[PDB]
Amino acid sequence: CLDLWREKNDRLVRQAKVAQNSGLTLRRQQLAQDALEGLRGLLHSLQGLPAAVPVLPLELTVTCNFIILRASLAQGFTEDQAQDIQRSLERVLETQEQGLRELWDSVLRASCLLPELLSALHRL
Amino acid sequence: ISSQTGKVVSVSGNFSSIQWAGEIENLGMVLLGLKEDYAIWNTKFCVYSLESQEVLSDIYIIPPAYSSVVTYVHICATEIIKNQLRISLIALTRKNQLISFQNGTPKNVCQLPFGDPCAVQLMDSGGGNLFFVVSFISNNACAVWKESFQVAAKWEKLSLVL
Repeated sequence: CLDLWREKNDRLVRQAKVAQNSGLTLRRQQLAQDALEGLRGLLHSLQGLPAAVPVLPLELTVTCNFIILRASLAQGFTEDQAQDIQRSLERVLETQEQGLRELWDSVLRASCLLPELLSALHRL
Repeated sequence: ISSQTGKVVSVSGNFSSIQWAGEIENLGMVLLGLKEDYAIWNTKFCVYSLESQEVLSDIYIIPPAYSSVVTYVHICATEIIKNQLRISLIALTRKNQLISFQNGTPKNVCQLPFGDPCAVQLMDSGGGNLFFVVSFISNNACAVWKESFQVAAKWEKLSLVL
């Protein structure tokens, strides 16, 4: 199953890139928000499982891919993206509450335990 | 206790929850549930042939990953490729999701608006307009498009639904 999700992401990532490189002003946007919603649904699918050490790496990976694509199409950030980050962070901690700053402090100590996801975290 | 028996029988196997039950082709009577990590064939959700018979299947049900969050289940077709078997089955979660499965292959997930969904029926309503109709404990109900796991209506207060 992790296979499939990984697979769907990767697929959607390439879809995204192809729209970027190629295309018409319309068809670009078509495939873009297509892949956006794809990432949503994959987001929601994993957002539906408890914590899952093996899934985390992808989870965080995924949401990044979203925010990036989301915000880039929007051509501007919003705070929905901060909440997405808040959520994923809270999940990370639930594996091992208050505000973003203590979360991060507790987060980077839980990562200094060296679970192998740091590639995403510095990305976050 | 059945009609045709009239007697108080005990279920031999030692279960937690009984999400789904009912008669299927070739089997006569069946229960879903469990006894007491991402492998599709592992599943943790035992079928049970009724009348203290064999488990009958521990093969291609929902992953044990979902076993911690699902509360209710509703089957929509049952195939038999060999001694094995293949179910397209809907579940739903404590986390306000409605899911599609095919051989314990999760596809086409929807996100429920309301909190704590309770049960689901199917509405046909003709040519290409097919719906799962989902109840909640909160006296509210959904009807989600099939095809596209995609909410169609979200009524509220709903003493009852038929």
